[PDB]
Amino acid sequence: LKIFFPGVSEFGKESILFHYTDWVDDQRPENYREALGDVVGDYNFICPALEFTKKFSEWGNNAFFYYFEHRSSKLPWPEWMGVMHGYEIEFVFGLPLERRDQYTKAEEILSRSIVKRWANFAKYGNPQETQNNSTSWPVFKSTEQKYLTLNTESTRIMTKLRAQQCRFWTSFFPKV
Amino acid sequence: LKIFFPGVSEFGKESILFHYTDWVDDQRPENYREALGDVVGDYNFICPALEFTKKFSEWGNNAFFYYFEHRSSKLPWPEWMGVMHGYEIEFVFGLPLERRDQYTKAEEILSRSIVKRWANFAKYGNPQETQNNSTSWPVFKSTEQKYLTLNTESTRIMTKLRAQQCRFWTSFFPKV
Amino acid sequence: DIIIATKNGKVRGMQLTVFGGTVTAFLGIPYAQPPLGRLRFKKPQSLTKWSDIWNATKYANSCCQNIDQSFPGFHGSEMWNPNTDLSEDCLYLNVWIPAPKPKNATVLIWIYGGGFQTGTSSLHVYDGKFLARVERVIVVSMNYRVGALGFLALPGNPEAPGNMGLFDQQLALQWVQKNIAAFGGNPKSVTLFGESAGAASVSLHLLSPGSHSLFTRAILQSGSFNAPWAVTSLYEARNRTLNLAKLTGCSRENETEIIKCLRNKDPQEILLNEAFVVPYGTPLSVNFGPTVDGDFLTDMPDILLELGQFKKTQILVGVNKDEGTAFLVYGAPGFSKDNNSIITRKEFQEGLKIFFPGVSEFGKESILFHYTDWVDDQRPENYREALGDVVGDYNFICPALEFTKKFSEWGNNAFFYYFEHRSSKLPWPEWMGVMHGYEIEFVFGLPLERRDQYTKAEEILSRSIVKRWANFAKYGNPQETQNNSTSWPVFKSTEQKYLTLNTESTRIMTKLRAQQCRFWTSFFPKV
Ligand SMILES: *[C@@H]1O[C@H](CO[C@H]2O[C@@H](C)[C@@H](O)[C@@H](O)[C@@H]2O)[C@@H](O[C@@H]2O[C@H](CO)[C@@H](O)[C@H](O)[C@H]2NC(C)=O)[C@H](O)[C@H]1NC(C)=O
Ligand SMILES: *[C@@H]1O[C@H](CO[C@H]2O[C@@H](C)[C@@H](O)[C@@H](O)[C@@H]2O)[C@@H](O[C@@H]2O[C@H](CO)[C@@H](O)[C@H](O)[C@H]2NC(C)=O)[C@H](O)[C@H]1NC(C)=O
Ligand SMILES: *[C@@H]1O[C@H](CO[C@H]2O[C@@H](C)[C@@H](O)[C@@H](O)[C@@H]2O)[C@@H](O)[C@H](O)[C@H]1NC(C)=O
Ligand SMILES: *[C@@H]1O[C@H](CO)[C@@H](O)[C@H](O)[C@H]1NC(C)=O
Ligand SMILES: *[C@@H]1O[C@H](CO)[C@@H](O)[C@H](O)[C@H]1NC(C)=O
Ligand SMILES: *[C@@H]1O[C@H](CO)[C@@H](O)[C@H](O)[C@H]1NC(C)=O
Ligand SMILES: *[C@@H]1O[C@H](CO)[C@@H](O)[C@H](O)[C@H]1NC(C)=O
Ligand SMILES: *[C@@H]1O[C@H](CO)[C@@H](O)[C@H](O)[C@H]1NC(C)=O
Ligand SMILES: *P(=O)(O)N(CC)CC
Ligand SMILES: [Cl-]
Ligand SMILES: [Cl-]
Ligand SMILES: [Cl-]
Ligand SMILES: [Cl-]
Ligand SMILES: [Cl-]
Ligand SMILES: [Cl-]
Ligand SMILES: [Cl-]
Ligand SMILES: [Cl-]
Ligand SMILES: [Cl-]
Ligand code: NA
Ligand code: NA
Repeated sequence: LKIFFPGVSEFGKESILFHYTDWVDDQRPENYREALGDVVGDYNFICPALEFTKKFSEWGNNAFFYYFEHRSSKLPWPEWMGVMHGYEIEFVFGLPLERRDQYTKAEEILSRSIVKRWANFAKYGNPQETQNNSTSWPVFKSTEQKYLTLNTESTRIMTKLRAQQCRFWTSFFPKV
Repeated sequence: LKIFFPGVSEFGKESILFHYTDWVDDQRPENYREALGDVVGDYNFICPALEFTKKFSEWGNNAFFYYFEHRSSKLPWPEWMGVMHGYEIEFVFGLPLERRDQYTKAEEILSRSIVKRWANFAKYGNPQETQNNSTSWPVFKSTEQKYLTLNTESTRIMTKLRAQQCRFWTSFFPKV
Repeated sequence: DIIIATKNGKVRGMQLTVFGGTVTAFLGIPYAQPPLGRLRFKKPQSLTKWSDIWNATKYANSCCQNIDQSFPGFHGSEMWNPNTDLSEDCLYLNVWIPAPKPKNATVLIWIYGGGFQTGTSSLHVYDGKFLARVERVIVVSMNYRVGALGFLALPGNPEAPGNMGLFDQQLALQWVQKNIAAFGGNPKSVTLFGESAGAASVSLHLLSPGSHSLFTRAILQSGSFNAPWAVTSLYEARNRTLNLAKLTGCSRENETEIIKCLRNKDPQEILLNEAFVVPYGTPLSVNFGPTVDGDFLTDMPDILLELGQFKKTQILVGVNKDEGTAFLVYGAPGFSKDNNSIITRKEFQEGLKIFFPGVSEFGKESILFHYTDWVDDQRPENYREALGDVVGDYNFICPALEFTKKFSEWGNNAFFYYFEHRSSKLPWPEWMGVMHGYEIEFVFGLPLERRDQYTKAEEILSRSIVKRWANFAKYGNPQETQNNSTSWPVFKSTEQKYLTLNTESTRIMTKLRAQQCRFWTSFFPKV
C-alpha cells in the first residue's frame, strides 16, 4: 500500500487495509495477494469506470457496461494475475478469429461475438449480437446498474459490480 | 475518545477524529469541545433514534420525529453544554405552566404546546396542536425523513437530521 | 501592453495583480453616444466608431443622481454614494478578463441597484476582478441613467418615451453580443446579475422581447419587477412628468414643448425637483422608474408573468434575512442607527404611516393585525422587529418568492437562496441584522482578499457563493460540487425548497415566510 499510495495518510492506508482484509476467512494463503490486486484495480480502473457510467447515464443517454472475465489461453503472465488489464484488446480487434493462431475454439467464438457487439454499437448505438440467441445487453441505469459479463462459458446479466468496494473508493477514500 | 471509546481499535478512534474534525474552519477555539459532545450524543442517542424511526416506519406505521432545541432559562449547567440530555422532560410534564416558577413566558407557551402535542398523540395517534396556527407535524418517512423542531422562536419542518454524521455511525463505525 | 480591437475602435486596458495572479481590466469603455442636449431623455443612440486607442484605464463618470446625505461621514451609507464624477456623459461600461486571455469564457453582466434613482457601476463592492481571477469568467458592468433623466415618461412620445435607462442596459447587452468575443468571451453564454433595482431590471429583461437574445441566464438578488416599488403606472408617470414640468416652470400644453423646456434645464434643477413630484413618498420611493412603454415593456408585466410570456431559461433568485431594516432609519419614528431602536406600538403604528402613505386605515390595521399577534407580548424588541419584517416582506421577500413560483410554473429550473450571514465588518448596528445590500460583497468575492479583516468563515462562505454563482452562469446549476456541499434543489411550486447561505451550516428548507406572504400576496393587494 505504501508502494501504491505514497502520500497517503497513514489512516488512509489503514482504511484500505480495514476494507480489504476482513477475511472470509483468515485461512486462505492467497488472501493478501488477491486483496492487493483488487485494491489496485478497483481504485484505479473499476470504480472510476462505474462512477463515470452512472453519472453519464443520469443525463439521459443509453450506456452499456461490460465485465470482461475471460483469461487468454495464450497469456504469458502467470495464472494468479488472472484476467489482466490490457488483455481484452486482442478480443476486441479479432485476433482470435485467426485460426492459424493457437487460440481455442471458444476464444474465436467469444471474440466474434465482441466484434459483432462493438460494431453494432458503432453503427447503431446498440451493442447487441442479434442472430445467435445471445444474451441481450441491457442499458445501464443508475438505480439498477445492470452490466453484461463477457466470458467463454455463459454470459450473464448482473447488477451493481463491486457495490461494497466502490462505495469505499467513491464515497469515503476521496476524503482522506 | 479514549474515555468514551475504551476498546476501541486505534483506527476506530482515528476514524471518529477524521469524521468529526474536518474543521470549517481550524480557527474556532471551541471546535474540539463541540466535536466531543456531538460525537457522544450522535453515537449514543441521535443516530440510533433516527435509525430506529426509519426502520420502524418502513413497516407501514406513522412515525413522528422531533428535534428539541430549547435550552431551559433555569438550566444550572453552563451555557456551553447547550440543550442538554434530560432537559426536555420538564417541558413535556408541563412544569413551565406553573407561573409561580421563574420560567419565561415563551417557555410556558412552548411547554403548553408540547403537552398538547403529546396528549393528542396519545389520544389520537397524531401529535398536532390544531387550534393555534401551529406548524403541522409531518409523518416521518424513509426517503424524506421530515422531523419537527421544538423551540421558543419558530418551529420548523426539516429533513434528514445529521445525515452525514449518522451515515458514519450507522454504516461505517459498526464495522470497526 | 493590452489592446483589444472592438467594432468601434481599439481599447487599452490595464493589468492588475489579484491573488498572485493577473486580471486585465478595461474600465470606462463608451457604449453609446453621450445622451446630452438634444439626446437628453431619449433612447441611447449607438456609438460612432473612433480610430486611435481609447484608454480604458479608469472608471468613468457616474450618471447624474441625488446622493444620500443622511449620514455624512458614515461608511454604511456613503459606501453606496457615487465615487466618480457625475455627468450626463455616463454611458460607459467595464470589462474584467482573466489573464491569460480566456478562450471562450462565460460572461457575468452586473446591473447595479439604487431604486432606479441612484447608483453606479464603479462601487468597490461591484469590482469584478476577483470573479475574473477566481473563476475565470469575464465580468461586465455598465452605467445607465437613473432618475428623471433615465426614466421620465410621456407615454408614446420618443422625446421622452420612458425606460431610457433600461434601454441603456440593453444597448450595453448588445455591445457584449458584438464585442465580447474580441476579449475572449462567449456571447452565447451570458448571465445577467443584479441587486435590488438592478434585479428588477434583470427580471424585466426576462420580459423584454428586445433583450431575449442578448443573454442566456439571469440572477436576481433582492429584487424582481413584481415588487411594489418596481413599475410606475401610466397614471403616476404622467402626473410625475407634469409635476416635474410644473416645478421647473416647464408647464406647456404641447408635450413636445414640455420636453424641450426640460432639456434646457440643467441637471441640478431636474435632480432637485424629483423628490417632490409625489405628494408624499417613502424611504422606498421610486419616483421615476420603469413604465409600460409599448416598446421595452409591452404590457403590464404582472400579466406577462402570469401568462408565461418571458424568456425560458434557468433563474437564480435570492433574498436576505433582514431586507427591511435599512429603511427604518430613513424616516420611521424612534429608529436610529445609533441605538437599539426599541420602539412602541404607537411608533410601529406611525411607522406604517411612513411606509404605507395612502394606505386605507383598514389596510394598515390589517398589517398591524398580521404582524403583531405576539408570541409573546413580553419581548421589548417585538415592534422594532415587526416593522422591519413588514418592510422587507412587502418590498422584497414575498415579491421575489412569488416571481420565482410563477416563473418556475412554466417549466424552467429555478433556485432560491435565503442569505442569512451578517458581515463581520458591518458598520450598521446589530439590530439591523442581515441587511439589504450586504450579500453583494460575498457574491463579488471581497472576502477572498485576506488583507481585508473578514473572518476565515467569511472567506470560505464567499468562495462557495462565487463558485455557485459561476457554476450557475456557465452550467445553469448553482452547485458547489467538490467540497461535500449541500446540494441546491430546484424550486418548484408545491415544494418551494430554498437553500440557506450562512457560515455555520447551509440548509434545505421549504416555503419561506409562507404565512407572511399569503398575507402580502393574496390579501393586501385587495385593500
Ligand atoms: C398627482 O399630482 C398632484 C399634484 O400635486 C403636487 O404638486 C406637485 C407639483 C408637488 O409639489 C406635490 O408635492 C404636490 O402635492 C397631486 O395633487 C396634490 O395631492 C395632495 C393630496 O391629494 C394635496 O394635498 C395637494 O394639495 C394636491 N395638489 C394640487 C395642486 O392639486 C396628486 O395628489 C397626485 N397624485 C398622487 C397621490 O400621486
Ligand atoms: C434612539 O434614538 C432615536 C433617534 O433620535 C435621537 O438620536 C439619538 C441617538 C439622540 O441623538 C437623540 O437626541 C436624537 O433625537 C430616538 O428617537 C427620538 O426620540 C426622542 C426622545 O424624545 C424624540 O425627541 C425624537 O422625536 C425621536 N427622533 C425621531 C425623529 O425619530 C429614540 O428615542 C432613541 N431611543 C432609544 C435609546 O431606544
Ligand atoms: C464557444 O462556445 C460556443 C457555445 O457555447 C455555449 O453554448 C451555448 C448554447 C450556451 O449553452 C453556453 O452556456 C455554452 O457555453 C460555440 O458555439 C462557440 O463557437 C465557441 N467559440 C469559440 C471557442 O471561439
Ligand atoms: C452466429 O452463428 C454461426 C453458426 O452457429 C457462427 O458461425 C458465427 O460465429 C455467429 N456469428 C456471430 C456474430 O457471433
Ligand atoms: C392556544 O391559544 C391561546 C391564546 O392565544 C393560548 O392561551 C393557549 O396557550 C394555546 N393553546 C395551546 C394548546 O397551545
Ligand atoms: C493612453 O495612455 C497611454 C499611456 O501609456 C498613452 O499612450 C496616452 O497618454 C493615452 N492617450 C490619451 C491620453 O488619449
Ligand atoms: C406642438 O408643437 C411642436 C413644436 O415642435 C411640435 O412638436 C408638434 O408638431 C405640435 N403638436 C401639435 C400638432 O399641436
Ligand atoms: C474546496 O476545498 C478546499 C480545501 O478544503 C478549499 O481551500 C476551497 O475553498 C474549496 N473550494 C470551493 C469551491 O469552495
Ligand atoms: P434597491 O435598488 O435598493 N431599492 C429598491 C427600490 C431599495 C431602495
Ligand atoms: Cl478461509
Ligand atoms: Cl450468450
Ligand atoms: Cl463484485
Ligand atoms: Cl474558523
Ligand atoms: Cl408553530
Ligand atoms: Cl444536522
Ligand atoms: Cl414573550
Ligand atoms: Cl455546505
Ligand atoms: Cl419563515
Ligand atoms: Na472508514
Ligand atoms: Na385581513
